[PDB]
Amino acid sequence: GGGSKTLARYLKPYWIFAVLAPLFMVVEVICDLSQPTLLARIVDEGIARGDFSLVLKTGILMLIVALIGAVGGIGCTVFASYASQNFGADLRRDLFRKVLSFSISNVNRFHTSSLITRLTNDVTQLQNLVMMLLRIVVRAPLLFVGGIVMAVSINVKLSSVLIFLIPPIVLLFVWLTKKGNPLFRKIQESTDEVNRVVRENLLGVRVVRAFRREEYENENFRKANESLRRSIISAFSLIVFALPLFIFIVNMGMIAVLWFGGVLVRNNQMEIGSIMAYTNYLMQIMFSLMMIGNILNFIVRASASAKRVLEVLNEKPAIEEADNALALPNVEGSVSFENVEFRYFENTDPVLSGVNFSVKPGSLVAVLGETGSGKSTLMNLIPRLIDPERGRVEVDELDVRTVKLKDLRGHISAVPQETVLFSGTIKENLKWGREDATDDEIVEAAKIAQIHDFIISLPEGYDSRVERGGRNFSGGQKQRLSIARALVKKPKVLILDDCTSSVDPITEKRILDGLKRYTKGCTTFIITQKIPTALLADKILVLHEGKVAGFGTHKELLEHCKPYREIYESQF
Amino acid sequence: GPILEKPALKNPTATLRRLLGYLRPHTFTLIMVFVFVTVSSILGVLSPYLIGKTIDVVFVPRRFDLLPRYMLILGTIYALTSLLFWLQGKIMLTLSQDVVFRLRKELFEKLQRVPVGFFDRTPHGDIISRVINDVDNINNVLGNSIIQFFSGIVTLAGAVIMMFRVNVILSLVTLSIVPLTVLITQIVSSQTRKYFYENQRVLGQLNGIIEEDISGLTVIKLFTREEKEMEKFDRVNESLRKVGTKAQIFSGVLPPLMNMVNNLGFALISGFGGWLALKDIITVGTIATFIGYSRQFTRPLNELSNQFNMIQMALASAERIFEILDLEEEKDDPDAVELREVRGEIEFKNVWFSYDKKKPVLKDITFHIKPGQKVALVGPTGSGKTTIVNLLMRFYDVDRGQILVDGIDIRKIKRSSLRSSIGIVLQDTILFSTTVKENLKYGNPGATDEEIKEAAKLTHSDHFIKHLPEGYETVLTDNGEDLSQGQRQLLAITRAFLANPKILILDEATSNVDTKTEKSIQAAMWKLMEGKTSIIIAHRLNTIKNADLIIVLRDGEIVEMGKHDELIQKRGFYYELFTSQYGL
Ligand SMILES: Nc1ncnc2c1ncn2[C@@H]1O[C@H](COP(=O)(O)OP(=O)(O)NP(=O)(O)O)[C@@H](O)[C@H]1O
Ligand SMILES: [Mg+2]
Repeated sequence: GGGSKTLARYLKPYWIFAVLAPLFMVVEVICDLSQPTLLARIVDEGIARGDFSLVLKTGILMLIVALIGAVGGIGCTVFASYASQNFGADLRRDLFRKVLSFSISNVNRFHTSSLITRLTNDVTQLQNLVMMLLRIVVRAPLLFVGGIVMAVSINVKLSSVLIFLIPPIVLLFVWLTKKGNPLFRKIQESTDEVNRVVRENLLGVRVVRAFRREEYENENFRKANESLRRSIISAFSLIVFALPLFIFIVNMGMIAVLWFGGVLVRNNQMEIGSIMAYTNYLMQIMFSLMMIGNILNFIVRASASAKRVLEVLNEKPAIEEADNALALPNVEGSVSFENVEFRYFENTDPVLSGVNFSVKPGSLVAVLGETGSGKSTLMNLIPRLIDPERGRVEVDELDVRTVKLKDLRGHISAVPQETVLFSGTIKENLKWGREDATDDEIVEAAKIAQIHDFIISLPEGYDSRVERGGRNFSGGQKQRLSIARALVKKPKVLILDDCTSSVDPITEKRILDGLKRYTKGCTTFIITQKIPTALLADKILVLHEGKVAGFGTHKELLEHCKPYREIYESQF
Repeated sequence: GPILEKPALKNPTATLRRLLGYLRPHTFTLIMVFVFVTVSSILGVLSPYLIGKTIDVVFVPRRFDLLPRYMLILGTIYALTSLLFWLQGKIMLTLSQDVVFRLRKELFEKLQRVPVGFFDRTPHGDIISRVINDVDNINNVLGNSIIQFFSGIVTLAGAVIMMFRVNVILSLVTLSIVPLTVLITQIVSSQTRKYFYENQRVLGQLNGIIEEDISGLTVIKLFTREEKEMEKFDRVNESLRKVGTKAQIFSGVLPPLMNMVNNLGFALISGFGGWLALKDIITVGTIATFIGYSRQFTRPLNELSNQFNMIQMALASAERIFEILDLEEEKDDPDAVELREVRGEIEFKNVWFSYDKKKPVLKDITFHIKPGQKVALVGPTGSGKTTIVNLLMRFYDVDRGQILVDGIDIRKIKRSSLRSSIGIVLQDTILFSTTVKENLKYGNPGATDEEIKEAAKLTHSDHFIKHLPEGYETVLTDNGEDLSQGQRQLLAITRAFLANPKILILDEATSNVDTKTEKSIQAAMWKLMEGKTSIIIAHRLNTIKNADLIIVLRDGEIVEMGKHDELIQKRGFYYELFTSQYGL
């Protein structure tokens, strides 16, 4: 189970880039490892033997090697950059391509917040990881291993001092990580507490102020302030001791090299240049070992992005069109439910059950019930956003699982509870239902939606700017904007999920009265938790606790439908 | 990341002076660090000198009998160098943290005493990020960047001075790489900054497309907009691929370039040094010592250049924090008196108020409330019935006219007694992430839980509260997210009740409540108002009928008043609103 999708396929088409980056990096490493040996040659075979040519020609040769290694390093960065970037572009696309296909139930698993972070942050993390794999993940372990090779190449005996220098450093890194990890995580806990106290004081400032509890809040901020101070000292005191101890060990590396190497030159076994070359190789090996440690710290965090990204790539969309799905060139607006039962998660009792009702085309029906009766779910079944757990859902006497989704949804217009608009212009948003829609047709819809006058009073009007999510418009005008957007589609089924929340009670009737003259020949559902609104419709469908309680008019329901009485009692 | 523009300064010295005032109590300790950083940096430039000196004295003349003496001096020079780093580090650690602790304490105290208007003007997320980053910028520069910048100076000067006192020509040869370092860095820097922002632009657009499309997927599918959305993503993404490659290149070439300059220095020192050794002008150990300086003029220069930029960036943030600390505070008046135990008379006298002083919100509002009377201020959106609460709680102050309680002007009353004598249940009040028992106690600290449960029953809360996972001990994280809204309105009612004020403002929502709790919240409303004056932004039928007074608002103007039945007959505005909503 799970899925066999793999992120190592987004790099494959750039394998050339992915192999040139490390190769170019080795040239840099070889050129960087060459310098101390060429120096040792300058002193041992040049100065010691008195010949300028030696010193001169190898001096010139060290310059040439430096630039060669410079071409190496830039070439790695350039090539690793391409591979890195094309990877993230290809990754991101498929990630977005997947998310676009997700259903309510898919999104319900990877929550929408985590989904966004998975396509933004994790994509950059993975990009970085690939960049990293192709440059310093090649560089550092080559300097480390090559530096050891060189030291061994210069003098085997003196290399034994690496056996004494490397274990304490590795042990230092292991200790620092295993002790610093929960202490750094403790900072995040103490930071969030500071953030929470500040937020709740901003959020409910009028509460804390009116209740004369300001001083109690200063007290509660001190607790979060001190905890944060404490957890930061205790954690960083580790780092503040780790760095100097690392440098000390490295410096005793030098000591050991000059002392043990000192008794080697005395025995005529090692010239003076070789000691100079050895000190530099020594530092090379050590600092590289430090870089390797930091790489390890980033990989463990990086792989958490790999898993998260892979879960999205492995997720099958819950709603799928059948192979030979029916085409719907038109829809009458007949809408039926037969023994529909629905559940969101399989640990709870049903949110809909035994739902049986039908609606002839053209009719205006108010779906009415208290909070969490199941109205929004019930409506969500009509355009196949979710599927019945038991029973089925029909449109023009056809199971919706049998019809093309683009067709079915092309004939249904919904107006969701929470309203969402998209960046660009008002006219662009309103044409989401019809891109061939003329301005007259748009103004028409906006007039019925009682928003055309708000739009017309904007400096740019219909070409006014819609900001991300519709943040620059109030909840009232956004709702009306989407109602207009719903109507421009010219639907044969129209769902209005509680979309009178942010308007005047009077403006409400203006909208709904105009539908009758514009939804002429359109099955309309008007969802509400309040009776006055429901009375505008021809017939009232009453949901209570996930079941249908009654289906008729005010007089019938007031007599026979007890949940309708409870609503009436709570309102009048 | 690469800075965009240099921060404007309203006299940095004055803010510097002020910021240095936080360092005054720890002056003796701060001097001690500067000399530690000083000596530890000098001993750091001495090291490569001794390495050349050891070569020249111990190794070359084969005089190895002097080796344990030189290795003993080194071994202690090193030991002291790392001893000083640990001191310098751990001293500044609890020094700078002790400073930002003060700044955090002070800023939060400013929160509880600044006018409520600042929380209504700017978004809360903005004013926390901007503030907490500014505090971090100070923390960064104070505990790290300053002493690291100072060390960089002593080290750099220390190495040049000792270089020149050894050999002048070889010093000129080594310092030849400085103009190379500066020329290279400057060019790469501007490119990196350019494409950093060009990439940040395209990425923020692309991320924008992602965040909104995932949040509005349900709409995207309803409008079958998958392909068009996909096409909008592709063209941006394809352009991010192209720019991101460039940003990634220039942000990554400075290290191999700096490395090259190091290797170019190593080469020169080795060649020119070795060629000066072959004329007895310098020693071999001298060459070793200069190699020990060959990387002292690349990245440490850039570190200085960027530590200097963090300093500037810090001072700007310091300049922001000080201004927030300088904002005016809600103070009382010397003539403001404590409230006498009255029953609660409220009065408005031709009051005018707005928020931006351009568009008026309330215009000439004048009314009078009698102790005990339930009053319902009705009206559509754009009225100002909500704006009443703020003015009456003195969250804001009227421009024209005056508000007064029990005969004394509200502005001549201590805010303490005013806010104790007046209760408030806003439309969507705020809970705290504590326990239920603690939340209801928030109004009356000195109130036993035995008394609370006795009062919790008198508002229809005790039932569902004990039916919680941990009863009254239950922690409601994220401000009651796991509670239904109807249940939270109840908790707000129970809370306001325990404070027991003689004046009451109420905005009980009716929208998303279940019919069960709905009858119990209004029953709680009756026990809530039982005994006190009440003002209610009514949304219920059975409250505008029992109203001792209804005051109809419209467009910021008080238009109609009088009781329910009376206002139906006028056929003016109340009748409209009523029959256009209750005329079922
Ligand atoms: N996306 C979801 N995932 C899991 N559970 C859900 C989801 N949406 C709704 N529910 C639950 O399913 C039940 C029915 O939800 P829903 O149909 O939205 O109620 P509703 O009465 O239509 N909304 P409202 O009229 O605004 O109170 C409720 O108990 C919800 O808590
Ligand atoms: Mg709903």
